[PDB]
Amino acid sequence: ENQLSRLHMILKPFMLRRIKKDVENELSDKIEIL
Amino acid sequence: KIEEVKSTTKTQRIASHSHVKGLGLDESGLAKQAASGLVGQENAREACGVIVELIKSKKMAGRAVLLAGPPGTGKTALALAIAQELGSKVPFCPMVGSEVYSTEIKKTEVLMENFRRAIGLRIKETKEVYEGEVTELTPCETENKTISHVIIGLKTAKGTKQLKLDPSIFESLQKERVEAGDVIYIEANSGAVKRQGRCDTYATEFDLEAEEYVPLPKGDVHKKKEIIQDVTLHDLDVANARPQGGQDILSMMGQLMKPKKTEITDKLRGEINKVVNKYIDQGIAELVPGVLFVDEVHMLDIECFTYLHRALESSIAPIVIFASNRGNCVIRGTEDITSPHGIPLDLLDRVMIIRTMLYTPQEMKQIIKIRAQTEGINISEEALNHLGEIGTKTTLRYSVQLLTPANLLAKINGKDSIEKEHVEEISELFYDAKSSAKILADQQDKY
Ligand SMILES: Nc1ncnc2c1ncn2[C@@H]1O[C@H](COP(=O)(O)OP(=O)(O)O)[C@@H](O)[C@H]1O
Repeated sequence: ENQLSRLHMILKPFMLRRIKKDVENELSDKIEIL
Repeated sequence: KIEEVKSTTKTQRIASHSHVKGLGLDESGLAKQAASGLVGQENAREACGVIVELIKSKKMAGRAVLLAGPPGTGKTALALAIAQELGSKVPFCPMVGSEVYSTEIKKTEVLMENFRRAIGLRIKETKEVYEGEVTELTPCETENKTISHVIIGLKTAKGTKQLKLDPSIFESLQKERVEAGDVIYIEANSGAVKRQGRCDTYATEFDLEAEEYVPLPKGDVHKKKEIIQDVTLHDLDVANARPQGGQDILSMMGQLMKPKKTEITDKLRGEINKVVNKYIDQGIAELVPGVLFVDEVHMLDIECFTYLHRALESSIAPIVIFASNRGNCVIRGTEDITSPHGIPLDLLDRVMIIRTMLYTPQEMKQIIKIRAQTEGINISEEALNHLGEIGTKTTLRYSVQLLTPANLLAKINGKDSIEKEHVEEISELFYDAKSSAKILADQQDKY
């Protein structure tokens, strides 16, 4: 936890994030196969 | 999310020796008690061990061994174990004694076909070839006029060349109906032409044509390659006796007529021997002298046995294995004469005899187990013991032969494995040689 939380707070003042739900209101999943 | 796979290709079929994988020796040459799918027979498996050293030594010509012992003792299985222990490279030629009785060539010569087939040869054939799309085809003529020389233009992904060629290659191209835009391959050692079809560059020039088109060949037009050929001396003996090779009317005709065998002259084998001794001395070749195995040898004619004297002494001849299953039998073709193993004493001095034992009940169980896990079937302990019980009364082969009939009854009433009641029921349907001979001798008035 601790080291990652500091590395996140280095990035977060100059990196954006979303998760695809801003468009997966309109779009369906990948059907993924092995 | 999803996982996918497929497989529905059928296995190789299971067969009466497919559990044999080798002699099952240790490094001292002793036999392991049960290994490589075999059991027992150590006094024979050790001896076969010395014979697979003998084959792999290459040194000897015409050494011969006779596997002798009752029916069901594994003599063919041990000869297959030798074949598996040599691997694919060394030729093992199987034969059955009654195969010598050809209707096309004398018995005495059918053996020489097998002797010459059991010597293998490996060759670096440095072929050279022309291939490409034919962009041009133009013949050239000489005085009384007729063809004399040929221009063929070939193209490939890596270039084009305007070749100058022999008029026999023009006759060969005309025979194959080759035209401009065809993709062809020419073997320059042999004059042989293969027309593949028109180049894919033309693939829609018609709405219908009989052709299947092909892609433009890669690399240069004229090239040589180091083909490795595995071949027997017999395959040199026969190809020179009725040649399909070359491009002339006579070879093209002789390929179509009925391919009768012919009694090959010793002088031709003299030429093949002189030829292959040059290929070995050039270092082009390797020789791989292998094995001829004659199962059921005991019904070769006294003609054949008396020929085998001269054959096994020849400084050319392959190593030989025989099998026999006969007592003090009368030798076929003699009517008067009785000898061990159905073999004349005159030949019996020339063979190292390997003696094959009968099985104990405790070896029957172990073969039957190894057989069941080869047939792909599961068996309970009292059921396997009942096949062993039957094997004491009847014979080894019969106790093996009851397995899959019982497995059908098992799954016909929904079970996963053979139980004793399935073996016990099967024994009521399928009689054996002994039990059938009883009812047949009782009812003998009616047959
Ligand atoms: N020692 C053995 N190890 C493994 N299988 C054997 C052995 N002896 C016999 N068998 C098997 O039992 C059967 C009888 O042996 P086989 O070689 O056919 O006898 P025969 O020499 O009389 O013709 C075959 O299925 C064979 O593979």
